[PDB]
Amino acid sequence: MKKSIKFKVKGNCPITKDVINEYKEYYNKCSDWIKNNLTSITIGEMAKFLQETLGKDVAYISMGLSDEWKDKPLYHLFTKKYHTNNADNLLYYYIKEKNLDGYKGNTLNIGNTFFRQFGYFKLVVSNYRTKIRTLNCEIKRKKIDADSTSEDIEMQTMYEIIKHNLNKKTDWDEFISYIENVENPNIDNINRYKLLRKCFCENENMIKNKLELLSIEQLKNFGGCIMKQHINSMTLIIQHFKIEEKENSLGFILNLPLNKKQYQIELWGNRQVNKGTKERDAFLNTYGENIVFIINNDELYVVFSYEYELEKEEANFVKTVGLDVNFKHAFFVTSEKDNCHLDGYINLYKYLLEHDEFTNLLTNDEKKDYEELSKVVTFCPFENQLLFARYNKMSKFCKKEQVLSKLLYALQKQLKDENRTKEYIYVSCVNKLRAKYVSYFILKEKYYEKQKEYDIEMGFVDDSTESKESMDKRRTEFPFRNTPVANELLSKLNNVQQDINGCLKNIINYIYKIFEQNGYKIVALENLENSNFEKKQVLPTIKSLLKYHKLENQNVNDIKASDKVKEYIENGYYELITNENNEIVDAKYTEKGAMKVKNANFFNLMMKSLHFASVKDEFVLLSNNGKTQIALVPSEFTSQMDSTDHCLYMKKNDKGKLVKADKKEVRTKQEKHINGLNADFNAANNIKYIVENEVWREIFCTRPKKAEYNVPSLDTTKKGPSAILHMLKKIEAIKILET
RNA sequence: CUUGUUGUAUAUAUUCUUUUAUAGGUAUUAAACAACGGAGAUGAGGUGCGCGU
DNA sequence: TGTCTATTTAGGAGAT
DNA sequence: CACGCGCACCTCATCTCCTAAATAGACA
Ligand SMILES: [Mg+2]
Ligand SMILES: [Mg+2]
Repeated sequence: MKKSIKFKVKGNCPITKDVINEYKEYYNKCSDWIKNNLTSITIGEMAKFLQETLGKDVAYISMGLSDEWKDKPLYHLFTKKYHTNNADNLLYYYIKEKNLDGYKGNTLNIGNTFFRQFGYFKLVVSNYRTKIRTLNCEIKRKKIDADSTSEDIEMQTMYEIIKHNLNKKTDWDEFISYIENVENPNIDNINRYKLLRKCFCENENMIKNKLELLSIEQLKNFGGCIMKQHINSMTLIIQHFKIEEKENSLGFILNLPLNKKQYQIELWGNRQVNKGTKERDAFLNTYGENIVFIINNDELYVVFSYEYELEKEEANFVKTVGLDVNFKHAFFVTSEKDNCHLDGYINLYKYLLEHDEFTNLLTNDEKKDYEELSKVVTFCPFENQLLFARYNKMSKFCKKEQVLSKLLYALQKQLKDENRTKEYIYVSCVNKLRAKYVSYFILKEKYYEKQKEYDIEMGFVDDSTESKESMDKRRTEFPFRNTPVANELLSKLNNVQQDINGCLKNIINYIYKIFEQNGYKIVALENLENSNFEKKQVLPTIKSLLKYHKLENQNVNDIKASDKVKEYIENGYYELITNENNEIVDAKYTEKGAMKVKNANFFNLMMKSLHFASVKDEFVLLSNNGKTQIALVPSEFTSQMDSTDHCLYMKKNDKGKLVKADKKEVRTKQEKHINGLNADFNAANNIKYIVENEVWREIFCTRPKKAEYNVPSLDTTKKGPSAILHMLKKIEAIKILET
């Protein structure tokens, strides 16, 4: 495993934005040449031209004249079946002798080998590899249906070849024992694979021809790889350069050779590589060859690489804790009843209910659902409904929000004056996360409004919707992005999100070390993605309230009998400009409707703002150097399932086939689970059982493999959700919801 | 070189910002806890805005 | 006439 | 379900790459 360390240069360095810019321009010229000649030239022409121009017996010319590559397009040099260095050398020398990139030197007279050959050309080739190695016709990895449509069979044969990187029948023979010597082989699938082999034998040449045609037709007009105009980074791979420590200092020195002589760049020190540690030696002994020069905030940074010894522990399963992430009442609800035993732990829902100011404002049924959380180990009391009372002045939670904030900010000073640093940081970041999300909402809504205003004022007039050039030219020439107004908002938003990310990382570090210090050897999360987040419904927009919905200039007494629009007219969300006699003209958002839309956007924006899906990544990153490891479980299963009987609720479909139900149906009103427990406490106790029970563990997760970097100890299985269901019925852990 | 990046001060001043207002900008003051594999490219998705349907 | 720096070339992926 | 064409923003996924020896050229 290789890690990177970034240093900051001290003083003046010859590397500036001019050198980086010419590096980027060279990259773009070489990439343009490759893009133009990607499907036009043969490797044979290149190899022959170098053979007849220079004259040598090297291997990178022989490999281009070997009847395996002569009558092949240049894009085959970027595949994985071609030697990764012969292709580099052949392409480099064909480009160099013809001087196609337009190389005229570089500003600092950096060695051409370190700047052109293993500089921008190496990046060009590496980038074109990823494109062409990931260039394939996306076909479903499904069952071939045995003797299905001949078109289906032929596509199945060809796709599975590149799916498993096959070449010929020699690849099929290794596949035979692969499914014959496996537990529970799918005999029906094995017959399909037998048919796949049978049809492969007769029409193998047809497969090659179709594969060759499709790949070229997928690069008919690619446009090439382009280095963006904001990159501000150059990469040089130098074999012989020296990094030394500064004398009686914590800094370093980088003696790279500029213009046939060795320069000296002085670097600041890193606590990451602090003196006398076991990682400063790992750095100074095993550092790599690539040097990255990057400019961030008009300051130059140098990035190195070194070999690191991974030491991630193995799973233990002696102690386990679940953890559900749901952006409803508390962010992190875990699966341990709070009994005042976790050392260093602070419970904020127990703290808040001990003060009469907060409890008095709560109704009878709110105290009953706050006491539920005050007994469960929970983190980050992010109250979305209370938080929106900072943006909405005429709200009903405006008084609860102030008391909640006052108590939390008082705890923040109490913890600081008692010198409890970890808890103080946790609470301080909780407060700041709550404060920063409203700022992000404010700025994003202002960006939306200032885009609307700009586009209404400009009044871009374009023809019928057919194409890009067919549309107005002013759009590309004067886009909202390049307007100075929007350019500043996008920096304000970047800074706000930058604070949000750090506060979230601090909270997650608090949780991880809390569970590590006490003795827990696994933290179980679920593989959450953006689909789980239940978006609130935004009111239909005015521009499409009457145009799409066919309610444009329609009778006031009866516009239509659509029930949803009926509901929206029941309240005063919408205003309608009536005509002379019972029609519509225009609609304007009323105050209640506008604030309802804002409330719908405020809850929705936090799926992307607060990294709902990527919370698991922080725990996985912390697990690399920590004692406690992390297990991931399949999503869309734990929340609904009952943690008392350990079974899945389901509803009988019209056909009578059992259908797994949805979270909303298995949840009572008041957002409580029909089991009687909290909705998040229930899911946490489910995530735990899928890791505590050996029988369940093999169903949902994947087998323990050797430790890696940023890889969970237990990962979600690749088996399909339906396949999970059938195993979940083998163990009979299944129930019928209401029949 | 009591050293890099980010986070953590409801800290002191403000003729500042409603386009960060329990926060930030501009200058001072306090340290101590944490985490830290980077660069580039390609692709997918969501969201906003205009034009029309 | 050593001595440092820059250039050329590396062949033919397999087991999992 | 909004639909299509563009101007953008962000978040997320996946891939390449992080070498080493021999040799020629540039110096005093
Ligand atoms: Mg900040
Ligand atoms: Mg700092």
